[PDB]
Order: sequence, then C-alpha cells, then structure tokens
Amino acid sequence: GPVPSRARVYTDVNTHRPREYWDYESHVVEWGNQDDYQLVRKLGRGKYSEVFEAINITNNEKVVVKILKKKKIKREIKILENLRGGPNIITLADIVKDPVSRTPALVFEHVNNTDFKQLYQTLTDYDIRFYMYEILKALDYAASMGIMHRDVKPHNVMIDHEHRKLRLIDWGLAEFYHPGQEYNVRVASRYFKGPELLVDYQMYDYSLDMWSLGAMLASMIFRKEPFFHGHDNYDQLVRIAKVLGTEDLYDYIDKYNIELDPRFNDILGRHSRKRWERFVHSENQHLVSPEALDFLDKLLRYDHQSRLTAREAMEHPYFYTVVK
Repeated sequence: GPVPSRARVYTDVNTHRPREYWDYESHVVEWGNQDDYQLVRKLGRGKYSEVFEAINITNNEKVVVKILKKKKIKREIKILENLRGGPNIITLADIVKDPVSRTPALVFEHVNNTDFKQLYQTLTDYDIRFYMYEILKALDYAASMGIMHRDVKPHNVMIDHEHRKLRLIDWGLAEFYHPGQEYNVRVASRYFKGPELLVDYQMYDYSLDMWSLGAMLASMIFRKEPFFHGHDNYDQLVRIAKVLGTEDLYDYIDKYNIELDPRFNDILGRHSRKRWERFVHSENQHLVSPEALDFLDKLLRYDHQSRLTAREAMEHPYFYTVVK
C-alpha cells in the first residue's frame, strides 16, 4: 500500500496537548447574545454558510456574521478559539444562535478588504513580497499550533490595503494535524489543490498550505489567473505536469508507492520540467526577480516533504527587501 508520511515540523504538537485542545467534538460552545448584532447586508453565500456584514450595536462596531448552514461547526469554532490572537489570524469575536436558522452564527472582526481580482491587478513587486510575508506569519502560527488551513486561496485572504493589514479567514476546512492520520483529499479549491490531493494521497500535512501559497504566488508574479488552469481535478494534475514535468511526478508517486488513477494513462502524456523563465514576459517582468523564481520553485514541488515550510519560507532572500 501507500508508504506513510509525517510532517517534518510541528509533528507531535497535538500529542502533547490535553485532549481538550484537539478533541473538538467534546467542545462546549459558549454562546453570546444574538440581539447584540444587527445584520446590515448579505455579502455572500458559500457551500456551508451565509455571510453578512453586521453591526455590533453594543459598541457600534462593524462585524462579519457567518450563519452556518455537523462536526464542522465545533471544529471551526475550536480551531478559531485555539488560534485567536495569533499573527494575522481572523478574530472570532462571538458565537450566537441565529433565531431564524437555529444554527450557530460566528461573529468575526471586520476587515475593510479590497477584491483580489482588482487588488492583484495593482500590487507592486514590493507589495507582493510584503503581503506574502504576512500570510506566512499566519500559516507558520497555524502549523505551530497543530493546524492546517487546507483552503488557502485569494478569496480567503482579506486585505485592508489602506492600512496594509491582512487576515487569513475561513477556517471551516481547517484540521488538526495528527501524525499518521489519513485526511479527506476533497479539500481546497481546484486551482490551489496540492498534488497530494490530486493523486489521492491522504496522509498529508501543513505542507499542503505551502503548495496553495505557491500557486497563489505564481498567479501574482506571472499575472496569470489561475496559474494552473484545469477544467477538472484530473486535467488539473495534467496542467501541473506540463510545468513541473512528468518524470518528477512519477518520482513523487513512486516514493510514496502511490498509483495514479488509470484514467491518467490517456491524458497525462510526457512532459519535461520547464524553466520558470518561460512564464516571464514584458507585462509581468517587473514582478519577477531571481529571488522570486527561486522562492516559487521551492514551494511548487510535487513532494510535500520537500517544500519549504512556512518558517523556512520566511527565511528566503525574496523577503530581504521587506522592512521588518
């Protein structure tokens, strides 16, 4: 069968915790007062919730309310509480019972965000580095706390560009990392799914989030949205192989004794690894540097164990120009 894998960092953090930290099923929710909150505008509806801008009439402060559409409820709540106060982690302000849905409504701090499709059109080289560094602070904090986000994508990064403030949001797919545990591969959005998900390898870890961050970075520095543009989850892997090459894909699956779905026989082909300079052109060149390409190259690796960790990523020369 498949060869097991473990994270190379923060491997055993949950094993040393009291059960209460990670045993979210046993969590007892602490409920606030739903009348403290007035819904103002519906902002969106996702697979699992409706999201509203609201006002906390006790301090007149703007908040965001997510009214949850079974075990995910306490998992998200517990993860949010565990991570609260960490660098660039969205703050859960309250939890109330919505009287109409009769489900939990998570109340979050408000961030004045700018839409990424319009915002990534305007980031300078310096701002890409600056905001990537801020995302890494959140991801390293999460991993150090035994948590993988599993849905890193531009829609889950809220940026107040006026105040140069960033928050990583939507922890509803997040999980606790337990060495040797097999996880659902049906996580993350198509264009951000790591190869481990696409080849059905369940024993993944924090490094999944570093692949997603690399896919985001590639789209930003190359001005290509998305960078790996698959029509479905199978074609998604083929689009990756057309850049990273098939020999390294086979080496990856061979290392973990993984067998590709046989439907790849007729669609995968044989592809050389490309040099990243291939994607550079007159319109994106100002965002590219040798440091950016090297950094990208060390995130976008098939083998999840070989990617930079968030903490190693923060050490990379790409961030030397960023004021700290």
